[PDB]
Amino acid sequence: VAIWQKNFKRISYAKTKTRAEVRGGGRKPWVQKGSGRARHGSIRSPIWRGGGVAHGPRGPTSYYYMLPMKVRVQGLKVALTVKLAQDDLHIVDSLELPTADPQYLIELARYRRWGDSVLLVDLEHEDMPQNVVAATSGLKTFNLVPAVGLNVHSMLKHQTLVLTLPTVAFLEEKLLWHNSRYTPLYPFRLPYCDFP
Amino acid sequence: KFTRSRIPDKVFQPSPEDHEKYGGDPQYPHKLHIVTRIKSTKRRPYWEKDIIKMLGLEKAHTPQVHKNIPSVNAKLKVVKHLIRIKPLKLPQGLPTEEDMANTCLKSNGELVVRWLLN
Amino acid sequence: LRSRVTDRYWRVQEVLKHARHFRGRKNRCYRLAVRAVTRAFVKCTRARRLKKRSLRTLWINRITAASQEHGLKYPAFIINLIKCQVELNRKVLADLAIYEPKTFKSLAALAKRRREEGFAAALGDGKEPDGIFSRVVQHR
Amino acid sequence: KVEGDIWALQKDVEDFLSPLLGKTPVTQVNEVTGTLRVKGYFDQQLKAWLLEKGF
Amino acid sequence: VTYFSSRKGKRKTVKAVIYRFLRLHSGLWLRRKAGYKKKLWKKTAARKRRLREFVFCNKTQSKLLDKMTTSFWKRRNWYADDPYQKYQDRTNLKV
Amino acid sequence: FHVRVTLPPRKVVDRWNEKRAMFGVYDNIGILGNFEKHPKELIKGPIWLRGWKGNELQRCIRKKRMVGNRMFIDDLHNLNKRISYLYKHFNRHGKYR
Amino acid sequence: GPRALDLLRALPRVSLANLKPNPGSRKPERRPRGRRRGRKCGRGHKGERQRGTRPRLGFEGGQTPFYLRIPKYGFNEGHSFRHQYQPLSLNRLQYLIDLGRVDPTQPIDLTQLVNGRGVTIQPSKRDYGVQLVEEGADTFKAKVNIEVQMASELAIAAIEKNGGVVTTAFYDPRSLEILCKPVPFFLRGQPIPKRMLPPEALVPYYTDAKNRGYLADPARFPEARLELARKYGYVLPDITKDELFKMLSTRKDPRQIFFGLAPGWVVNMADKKILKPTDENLLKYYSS
Amino acid sequence: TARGTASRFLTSVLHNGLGRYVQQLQRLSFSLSRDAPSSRGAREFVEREVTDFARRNPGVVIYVNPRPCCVPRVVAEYLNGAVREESIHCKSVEEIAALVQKLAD
RNA sequence: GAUAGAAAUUUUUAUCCUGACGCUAUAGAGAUAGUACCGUAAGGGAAAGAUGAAAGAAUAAAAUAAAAGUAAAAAAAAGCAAAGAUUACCCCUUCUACCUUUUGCAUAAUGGUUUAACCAGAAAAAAUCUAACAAAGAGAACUUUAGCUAGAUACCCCGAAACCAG
RNA sequence: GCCUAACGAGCCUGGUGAUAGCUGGUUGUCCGAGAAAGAAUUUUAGUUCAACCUUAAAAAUACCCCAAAAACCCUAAAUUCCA
RNA sequence: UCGGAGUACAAAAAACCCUCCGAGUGAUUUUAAUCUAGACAAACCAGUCAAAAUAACCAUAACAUCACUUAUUGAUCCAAAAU
Ligand SMILES: Nc1nc2c(ncn2[C@@H]2O[C@H](COP(=O)(O)O)[C@@H](O)[C@H]2O)c(=O)[nH]1
Ligand SMILES: [Mg+2]
Ligand SMILES: [Mg+2]
Ligand SMILES: [Mg+2]
Ligand SMILES: [Mg+2]
Ligand SMILES: [Mg+2]
Ligand SMILES: [Mg+2]
Ligand SMILES: [Mg+2]
Ligand SMILES: [Mg+2]
Ligand SMILES: [Mg+2]
Ligand SMILES: [Mg+2]
Ligand SMILES: [Mg+2]
Ligand SMILES: [Mg+2]
Ligand SMILES: [Mg+2]
Ligand SMILES: [Mg+2]
Ligand SMILES: [Mg+2]
Ligand SMILES: [Mg+2]
Ligand SMILES: [Mg+2]
Ligand SMILES: [Mg+2]
Ligand SMILES: [Mg+2]
Ligand SMILES: [Mg+2]
Ligand SMILES: [Mg+2]
Ligand SMILES: [Mg+2]
Ligand SMILES: [Mg+2]
Ligand SMILES: [Mg+2]
Ligand SMILES: [Mg+2]
Ligand SMILES: [Mg+2]
Ligand SMILES: [Mg+2]
Ligand SMILES: [Mg+2]
Ligand SMILES: [Mg+2]
Ligand SMILES: [Mg+2]
Ligand SMILES: [Mg+2]
Ligand SMILES: [Mg+2]
Ligand SMILES: [Mg+2]
Ligand SMILES: [Mg+2]
Ligand SMILES: [Mg+2]
Ligand SMILES: [Mg+2]
Ligand SMILES: [Mg+2]
Ligand SMILES: [Mg+2]
Repeated sequence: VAIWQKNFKRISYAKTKTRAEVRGGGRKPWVQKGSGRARHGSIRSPIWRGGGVAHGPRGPTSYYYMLPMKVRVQGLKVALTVKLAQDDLHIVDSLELPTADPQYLIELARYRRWGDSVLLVDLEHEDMPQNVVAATSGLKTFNLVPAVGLNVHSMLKHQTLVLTLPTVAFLEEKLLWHNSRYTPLYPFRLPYCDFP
Repeated sequence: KFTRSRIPDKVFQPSPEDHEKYGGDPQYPHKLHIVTRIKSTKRRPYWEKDIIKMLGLEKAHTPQVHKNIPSVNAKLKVVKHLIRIKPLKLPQGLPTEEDMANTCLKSNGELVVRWLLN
Repeated sequence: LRSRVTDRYWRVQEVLKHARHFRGRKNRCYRLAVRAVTRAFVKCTRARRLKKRSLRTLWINRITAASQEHGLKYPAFIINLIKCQVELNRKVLADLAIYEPKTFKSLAALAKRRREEGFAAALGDGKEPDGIFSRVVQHR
Repeated sequence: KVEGDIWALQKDVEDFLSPLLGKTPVTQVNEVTGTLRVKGYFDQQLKAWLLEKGF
Repeated sequence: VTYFSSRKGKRKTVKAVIYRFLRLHSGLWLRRKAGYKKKLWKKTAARKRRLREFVFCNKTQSKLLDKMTTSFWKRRNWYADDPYQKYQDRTNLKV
Repeated sequence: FHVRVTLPPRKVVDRWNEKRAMFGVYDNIGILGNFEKHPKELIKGPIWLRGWKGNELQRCIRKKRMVGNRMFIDDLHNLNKRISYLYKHFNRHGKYR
Repeated sequence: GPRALDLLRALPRVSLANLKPNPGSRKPERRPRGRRRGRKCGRGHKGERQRGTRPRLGFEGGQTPFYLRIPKYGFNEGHSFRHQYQPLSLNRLQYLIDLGRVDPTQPIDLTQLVNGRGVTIQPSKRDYGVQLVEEGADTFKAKVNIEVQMASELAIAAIEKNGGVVTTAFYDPRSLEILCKPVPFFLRGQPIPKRMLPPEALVPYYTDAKNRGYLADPARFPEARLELARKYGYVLPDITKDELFKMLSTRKDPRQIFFGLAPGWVVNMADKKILKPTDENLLKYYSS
Repeated sequence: TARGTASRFLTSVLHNGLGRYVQQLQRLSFSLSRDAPSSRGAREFVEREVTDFARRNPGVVIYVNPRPCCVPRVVAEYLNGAVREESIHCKSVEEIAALVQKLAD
């Protein structure tokens, strides 16, 4: 899952001109015979100095692949499970703070021995309290994301994960749905009998 | 064409003087062969190579004990020009279960039962 | 992503260090050094194999020299020393010849005595006369 | 979908299948995955065995 | 065979193989004996019957035809009153 | 094989900038979001390469089909020549056949 | 149970710095570099193989190819027009009913089977629906109002033994796609079309009471059922005086695709409403 | 190559082993890191069996330096003043023990 | 035959979130430039930069003194130039340069004075391995009588005489 | 013959990275096993099969093989099949 | 291109611009079918045998025969007949 997250979004914008795209090299530099030197065609061959690249990178390359949905869900579940098992997962309530000082969060984390890096997950983007929003807007190692922004890469990147109770319930409901579900006849965005 | 060779039966009919010449009992044939490959199997036909391989004589100058039955005597006849065959002699009898780890095979062919005791 | 070799200096030096003592351009030019170093290593292995043979030949020559100095030939000296159950190899024999002249003369005298006993036994063809130094001692 | 002592499950499976084959069946245990892999088709027999055992 | 088409970029199939061959879903390929309509007045009844009989293909020819054809011709077909539906599957093959 | 004689300026790269901290944050937008959006829509790049992957010939074919009507003259000529060369090489050259 | 979780307590933190794929999952690629993999790089000596100018697959070096010396015979001739019917075993139907995928209390349709995932229909691949086979007729113990396109004689006998109803109907490809995926059709925004009649090759099949055709004379159904029961030695159940007789006798009009719905209606699922045409010409076209 | 390199005759330091045997290893300095993954073997060696080696060999002074280093090293200084510097980069505890015992011998 | 190849019919939700697992002066545009120079013309077409905060700090200051080529420092019987060695450089003993092509090359068959920088294996149909779920698999269209989904494993460079159009 | 120093038909540009069964080249270490040719072919300067060989997987018999057995005018070394 | 004999002496195979015979069909009536085990040979394509069971003739054969009988022959595609 971590490699998939790192790679599917990658588009390499590397391109080198082949011997057919270099400017000149349209004629034989010398006759084939009698000159006493090596035989050559275009002066833009990969052998030559200013010649084109033999293979090189060819245009923008998209390294896009999509892992199976159940595999991705299992990866999320395993990330949460290891976070809980290694005592790096903490459940809070309502994610409220007394003050909007990032130093307050720094002192709280170093007092509770949470770790150098903390990722706070809230239920909804627009419902995050302004105090914690302003506190985490000025911090680098303290990163605040909504529930839909939870992923294995950030879970592994941050030493400590902080979840609210509504976030835990949301994750539980969203992740336990795939264990007893049919295959999609059509994409699940379309109406279903028991699914939005 | 070069093919296998059939050895005539009169080759393997010992003379009365041969028993005394080679130190064999004119009445009772010996029980076990000690076979040691001397020559190489290179520049020899593939059937001879295979017979040497199946006789356990892949390594040279390492004696191997075999039976004195015609079934193996046929193969020994086939590759008799690459091996040295001696009779296995037992002055002290077969090695017992308490003497398995203290035995040795002399170059002259007697398998001693107690070898360098104490 | 363009990748280029940056440790080519050390790659070249690892080969050029084995050719510093050569003659000509083989100690400087890498193209002429790689071929010369490979030949040097192959000759090193072959001469490692041949060193034992060369040293054995040298020891045999020294033993021949000492034995002929004692009025005895090398094959006779060796076979009679073996018959006396004296299992000293050529290296030790040459060491004794160079540094232990009295011991080597004693060994040569023993070998000559064993040769004389063998000749006497062969001439007599008698089982009951046995040489004093012709007796064989079994493992005890 | 094996949770628990997969080694105990392998022991039970080999004990159950030994009389049927006359020899200990060849098995491979994937503990990180939780999978038992027996050499041969014993699917129906193992299904019946698990039904009788209560799974 | 066109491994990469110029329009879709897909893999193409040669139509001669499908015009003169039939593939069972088990992997076997069925074909007609060559020369079964040529000079029948010149051939014995046994030879004519042998020519009329359908025959299979060996592993090399089967793999060749699989390479020439695409995945649309290796699918499972449930035709109405298919003559070869009973032969589509293989039974009692101990390998 | 001459190598530089001075220490290069050590790049002070930080692992906690905005991009590295929010890398791929919505990779599970669908799974955790009551499906409306595929992770395809988060890919930023050329129009003919958003949520798609293929070898060089397929990429060239797709580029010509999608944005070939807006390419420059020499760019379109080079794309056509590359398509022809790739077609010939892939359908007529190789070892495994 | 999961002792790995307790083992993870002693282990250090799981981060991106210590991640390993499964052994053997990724076979390492090998490049033509070095003493072993260089020097013609696995291509061979001169010829066409090392220069990559080999002929095509079917070529045999100038000999007449094997795939060309065989005479052409019709094997796949007209394959794209043969009717295809996905088989549905009575054993599979009983399995679905027992597991609750399909409810016998309601008339079983192709849409219901697709929703229960018992069958998969690909109309673009010339599938014309689902046929019934008798592979599990011995242990079939369900009373359903099945609705298929083709039905085996023994499967019909097995269903009538328990006291169900077997009806074989025809669906043109468009209506078949609509039946298989009704929600995409309802989001398409088009009125429900009429159901095309079967062609002349399939009219005799669907107008005979022996096959329980949907266009067959209903007066000949009891005679066929009695003949079937006498042939297979079972008493014909008193279907008329059953509690679920309405559900067993519910039927689709031969120009009707869904149950209850009619051609020409527009299903606005966003507002949960149905729009019905009222023009005389439109109504005549849709009911004709 | 013998002709390319140097040479020496077999000899002992200060007639070692004649009257008494004196261990020639004088000091052993380990330089490792407390957090680098390449120093894990050295860290385990120091945790487990550096004390046992020190008790077994009382004639050698053992220094341990945890410093921010990328490659862990061991420096063996002998009675001759000879210095032998070895790299213990990414080696098992058994390999570290074998190398240290070889240096001591 | 090589190969070519649709359509009917379906899917596609607005904007910012855009920069770089692209190059760093034989690389990246040919480019310091379509300029010098070469052709009557169409046309072809380059190489060349490196101190420092200050050179309004050149009786100027510090880092490498590391390629081939020379000098410091010409050579002393004998031999693919080296190895075994040795108190000792040679003297002693032993080894028919390297790639390529061939049945076979020290071959007097080809290639190279040397150094530095560039210069040549690329594709996932069937298969193998790993993993997810499993009579079902797949985030839409398909395959399914243990199968479906995903990932990793694979297929070079230079060279004609020629042909066509302007 | 001559048509801007090469004319059995000029030169430049484009097709063009033309095409070569033909020649040359093809860049790290170590380890395991390892091949000299029967048939087609405008084919013998090449390919496609077979026989050998490599990498995995299922099995059970595999070589050596005494009798006995394999043609009729004469016929050697020896073959085939077998416990 | 196909067959026989020697090379190639005794299971099979085995080459030469090696030595000799031949074939590219005739005559006659017994006008010689269907389906299917198991086999020979064979790179492939092709070539060969064949038990049992079926309808008509003795109610006891049908392998067409002879000319050294072995060779007397040509693939797809495509063209024509009446399928
Ligand atoms: N066809 C074939 N060529 C071989 C075989 N063994 C060696 N060669 C060739 O013989 C040459 C090398 O000779 P070698 O080193 O074997 O004496 C190379 O051209 C190699 O391809 C073989 O068994 N079959
Ligand atoms: Mg060009
Ligand atoms: Mg041109
Ligand atoms: Mg050219
Ligand atoms: Mg330039
Ligand atoms: Mg360039
Ligand atoms: Mg040795
Ligand atoms: Mg490879
Ligand atoms: Mg590769
Ligand atoms: Mg190689
Ligand atoms: Mg090479
Ligand atoms: Mg060749
Ligand atoms: Mg070559
Ligand atoms: Mg031809
Ligand atoms: Mg289907
Ligand atoms: Mg043709
Ligand atoms: Mg430039
Ligand atoms: Mg210099
Ligand atoms: Mg000399
Ligand atoms: Mg030679
Ligand atoms: Mg060769
Ligand atoms: Mg020659
Ligand atoms: Mg010569
Ligand atoms: Mg030559
Ligand atoms: Mg030549
Ligand atoms: Mg030469
Ligand atoms: Mg060369
Ligand atoms: Mg030259
Ligand atoms: Mg595949
Ligand atoms: Mg032409
Ligand atoms: Mg001119
Ligand atoms: Mg070319
Ligand atoms: Mg050729
Ligand atoms: Mg080997
Ligand atoms: Mg082959
Ligand atoms: Mg016999
Ligand atoms: Mg046998
Ligand atoms: Mg056979
Ligand atoms: Mg019969």
